[PDB]
Amino acid sequence: ACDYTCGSNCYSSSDCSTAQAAGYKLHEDGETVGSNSYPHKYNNYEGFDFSVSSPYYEWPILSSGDVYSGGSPGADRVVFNENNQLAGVITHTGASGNNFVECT
Ligand SMILES: Nc1nc2c(ncn2[C@@H]2O[C@H](CO)[C@@H](O)[C@H]2OP(=O)(O)O)c(=O)[nH]1
Ligand SMILES: [Ca+2]
Ligand SMILES: [Ca+2]
Repeated sequence: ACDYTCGSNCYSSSDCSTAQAAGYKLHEDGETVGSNSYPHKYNNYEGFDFSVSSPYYEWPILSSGDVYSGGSPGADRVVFNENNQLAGVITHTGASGNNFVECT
C-alpha cells in the first residue's frame, strides 16, 4: 500500500524522507538546483492546514524513486519547514493550472 498517493504516483514514507533530506541539505547550504531554483519558499497560497509551523519550502519528489538533481521537477512536491519536519506532500496533478492539491 501507498503512504501517499499523488495522482497515479505511489510513495512510501522512505521516499519522502529521502527526498526531504536532499532538499533540506541544499537549503542549509544555501544552494538551489534546476531552472525553477529548488528548494524554495512555499507560500501556501492554497491554504492547506499544515500542523507544523512555517516557513515552508517545496522540493520535488520523483515517481522514479530518484532524487531530484535539476531536470524536470514533475508534478509532486514534499513540503518541509525550518526544523526539518514534513509539512505535507502535494501535487499539481488533478489541480487547475499552477495550483496544488494534497496527495491522499
Ligand atoms: N501554487 C503555489 N505556487 C507557489 C506557492 N508558493 C510559491 N509558489 C510559486 O509561485 C508561482 C505560481 O504558482 C510559481 O513560481 C510557484 O513555484 P513552483 O512552480 O516552483 O511550485 C504556493 O503556495 N502555491
Ligand atoms: Ca518508492
Ligand atoms: Ca533508480
